[PDB]
Amino acid sequence: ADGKSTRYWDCCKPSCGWAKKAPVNQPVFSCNANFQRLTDFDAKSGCEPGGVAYSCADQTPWAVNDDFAFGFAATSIAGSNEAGWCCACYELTFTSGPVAGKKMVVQSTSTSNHFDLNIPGGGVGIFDGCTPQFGGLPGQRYGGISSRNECDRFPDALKPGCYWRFDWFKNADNPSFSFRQVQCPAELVARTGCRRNDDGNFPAV
Repeated sequence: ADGKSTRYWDCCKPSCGWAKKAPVNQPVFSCNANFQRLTDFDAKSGCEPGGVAYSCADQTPWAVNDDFAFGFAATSIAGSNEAGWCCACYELTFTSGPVAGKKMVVQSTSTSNHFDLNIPGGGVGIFDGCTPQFGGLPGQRYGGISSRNECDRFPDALKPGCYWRFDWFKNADNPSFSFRQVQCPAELVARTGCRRNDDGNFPAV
């Protein structure tokens, strides 16, 4: 299937971090304001007043080599729903921009085929949980940062993901991709803790 991408980091508890969204062993981990994993999967979202649960900084993208990366995304899969895509993994092959031909395997942690890649500095959008979390991230509310050097001021836990956008990802601007669902690699499940019960029904990367 083909899809289109965007990028974001709003610090919000991801939607697949709630219990009972999908048949999984446990939901996606959320974290406190200090980037520490929470044990209460029902913790109130930091994108609501008085909330305490935010997106974990280890749910960020990284390069394996110049041709292949791992990461996470908020998704909308045509014909499906959260019960089907929460914690599912997808192998993306980019089909436009400076990353055309490169592959990235992502795990859906939140919510046409559209993937909004988790990328610190991609923009906090309408929700802006980052302001309550730690006082705000650099960047335009919509669009986030524009230059690599802006990552230098990010919270240290969010820097690796921030730089990835400029380094591996070549500052690609909303690239298109083709994708296929795949069993989640251990490296992704290690970060979210969330493994789908149906993951034996899909091919390996």
